[PDB]
Amino acid sequence: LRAEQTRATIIGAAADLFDRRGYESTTLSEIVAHAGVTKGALYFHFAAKEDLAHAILEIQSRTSRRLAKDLDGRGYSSLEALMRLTFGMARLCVQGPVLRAGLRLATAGVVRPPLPHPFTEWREIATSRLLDAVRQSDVHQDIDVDSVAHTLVCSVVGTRVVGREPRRLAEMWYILIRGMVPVTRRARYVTLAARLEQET
Amino acid sequence: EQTRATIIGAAADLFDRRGYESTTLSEIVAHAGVTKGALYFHFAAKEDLAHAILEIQSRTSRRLAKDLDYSSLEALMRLTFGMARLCVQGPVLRAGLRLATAGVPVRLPHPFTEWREIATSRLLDAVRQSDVHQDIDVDSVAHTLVCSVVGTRVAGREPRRLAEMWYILIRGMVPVTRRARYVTLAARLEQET
Amino acid sequence: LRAEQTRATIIGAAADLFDRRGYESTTLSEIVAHAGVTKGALYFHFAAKEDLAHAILEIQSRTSRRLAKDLDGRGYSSLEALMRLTFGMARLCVQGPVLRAGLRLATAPVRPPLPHPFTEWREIATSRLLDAVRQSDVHQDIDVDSVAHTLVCSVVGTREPRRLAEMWYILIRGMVPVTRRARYVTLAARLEQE
Amino acid sequence: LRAEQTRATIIGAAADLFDRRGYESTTLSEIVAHAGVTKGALYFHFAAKEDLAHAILEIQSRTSRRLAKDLDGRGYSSLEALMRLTFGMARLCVQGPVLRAGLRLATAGVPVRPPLPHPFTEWREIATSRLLDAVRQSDVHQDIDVDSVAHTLVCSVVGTRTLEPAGREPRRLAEMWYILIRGMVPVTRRARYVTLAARLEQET
DNA sequence: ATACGGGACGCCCCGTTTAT
DNA sequence: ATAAACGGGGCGTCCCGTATGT
Repeated sequence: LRAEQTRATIIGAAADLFDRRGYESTTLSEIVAHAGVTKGALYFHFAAKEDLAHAILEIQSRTSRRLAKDLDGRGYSSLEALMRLTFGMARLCVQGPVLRAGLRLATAGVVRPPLPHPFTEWREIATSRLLDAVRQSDVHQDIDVDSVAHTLVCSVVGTRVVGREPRRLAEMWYILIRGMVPVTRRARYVTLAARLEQET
Repeated sequence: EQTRATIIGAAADLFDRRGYESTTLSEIVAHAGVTKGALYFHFAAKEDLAHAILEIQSRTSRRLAKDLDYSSLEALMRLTFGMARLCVQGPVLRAGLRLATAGVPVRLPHPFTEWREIATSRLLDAVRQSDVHQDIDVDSVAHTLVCSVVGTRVAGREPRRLAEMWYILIRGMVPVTRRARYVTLAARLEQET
Repeated sequence: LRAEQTRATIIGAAADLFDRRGYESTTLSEIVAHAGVTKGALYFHFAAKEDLAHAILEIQSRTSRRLAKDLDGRGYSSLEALMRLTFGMARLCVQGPVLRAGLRLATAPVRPPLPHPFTEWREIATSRLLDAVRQSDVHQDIDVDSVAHTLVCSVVGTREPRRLAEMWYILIRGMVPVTRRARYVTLAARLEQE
Repeated sequence: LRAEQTRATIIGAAADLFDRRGYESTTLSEIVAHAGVTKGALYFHFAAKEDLAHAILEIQSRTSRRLAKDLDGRGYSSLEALMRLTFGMARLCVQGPVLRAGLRLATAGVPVRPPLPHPFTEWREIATSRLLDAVRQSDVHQDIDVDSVAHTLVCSVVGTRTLEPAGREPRRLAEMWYILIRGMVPVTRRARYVTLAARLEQET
């Protein structure tokens, strides 16, 4: 209402700090200052402050699945999905901090079910989208699919990536494509990555 | 001192488990046997424990790097594997990454742009000596190597992870011939458990 | 209002929480929570948290009267009336959730004019005691107070009429001329819920 | 150290406040204001503010049988002890706000933590004992229902009153005694007490 | 009278120096 | 390495009035 307008602002302003400072070290009032609200306006929306943690993870674990849908019957090859998908994730990290923050909160456990825990969400989404891309040839039917997925996930996670980071993800792809996709396929994809990094 | 190791050992445990920011002195002092005054006399402030943990790491980092004697790519390969073996060998070193993950306050060099700088030096030397193709881009590779060595957890699949990732690096990076040694090498370092 | 039913039931849960949690130990959160009522419903009815404490003392003192002026409706002896009352009043607090609270808030800020219940009570026992002296049931020599301090804790320092009778026994024995102790004691005995 | 000074001061401060204004309704800030200490000085000595109440209750229950003790060495018996024994507590009530807050805490909420020495089933005891021994000294009547009188006694001892002006406190108890004698005491020797009360009023 | 927003503190307790 | 004291917020939440889109 005026309610969501605020409720959002808050998460906004919280996700900014949480990303730049940590759950732990962001003052519950450095938030209510930086979102221009009041303790009690905040309170209506968030009683505890892992009510913020939680609703910030909430969004990430959601809008991930919302991109996983936004490109299927969009006519894409298995890999091309999973790849473009990650530039999608990378898309928003770059613009507005909610996601930026959600990543940083996946070192909190400030994890209680049916909360996402946002890694199986991705392992499984890639352990699948890969285990599928070894179908349309496109991979190598010799590879340990599971092991690559486990990698991909931090590979993604980065280090000042833990930007300029779409850029990084781009290279990461390259390093991974070369020596995962067969000789010929490397075409479609290297170009795919460079173009994905250009605009995403 | 002995008690000085004791305060850190306790501090590092509680840190890597509860986090720095929410580990209180009371609890460190508590879970250490040492008095509060004892604590403060050894270190000036809560952060100084955080410093002195980064110290152990950043130190014994190079203490392992001291074991260059060896293919530039091999040291670097093995360096990984050893480093990972350690980040389990007690809290101290493990808690070092934990403090790195969080808001690092430093000064010490810098936490990862030590590591990444190392990765590069080795890789540059590998390229200097044919083991790695000239027109890979080292830093792109340094970086990704520096990250990927977090995996996902940040629990037996650990060499079982590097090994596998090293392969992917080898497959695009190294010459086609020299490629083989380095793989059976990675298989073998995985067999240090 | 017909839909005062709410205000009845707001005070209902309000009163119960007070004599269990306490006054401020009890929060609006839990009152409306308990009540089965919106905050806003409560604020339309009462103005502020004290207004509920206030609303309660009122319900109490409006039974001090309501019940005192219905004993001296009968043909009663003043000193009889007086003890009659010290049993009625102490029987309500035995089972009234709304007056238990009345007590609990008396012990722990009463809005004027309302006279702090205790002094209300003492000047009533006085009133009646002084009457019974004129009737000659109580000796003409004893300092009327004595009074209401006695009879309060008898709940507060938590079957109990048996203790309330007990104290009459002691009182009657010292103030009521020797002749007339008969009646009152037998009556005090009789006044046990029965 | 003269931590004990502050430590004690705080409890003065707290008891004075706890007495005038209730437990619930006194702030740890009004307390630090009053004892002139800093929040962390108060914290050293008391973590929770229940500690501050439980330590006051203690300092009160302990202070009472220190009067069950001192009032022996055949310093009377049964009624005579019991009688001045009360007057003594009422004597400290009159100055030490710590004792005042003592009762103020029994009536309101006395919070959790082991054990909380319940100040009443304490007194029912000390009294039923002391009284039920003046049956054994025909200072009472064989007929008098001892346990009924203890509950009565303790009850009226608390009185209510500031609901009524402090210092008129042993004054009350004086009357309350008077009324109880008569009711309970052999005619033959009510004397001994009526004097022991009205003199004993101004001095305990 | 609903939802929403508003401040105000209360308590806890935490990371530290003086008395030493 | 003391025991005692120190301020300084953190979070929670409480008791309330201005806008209110069910």
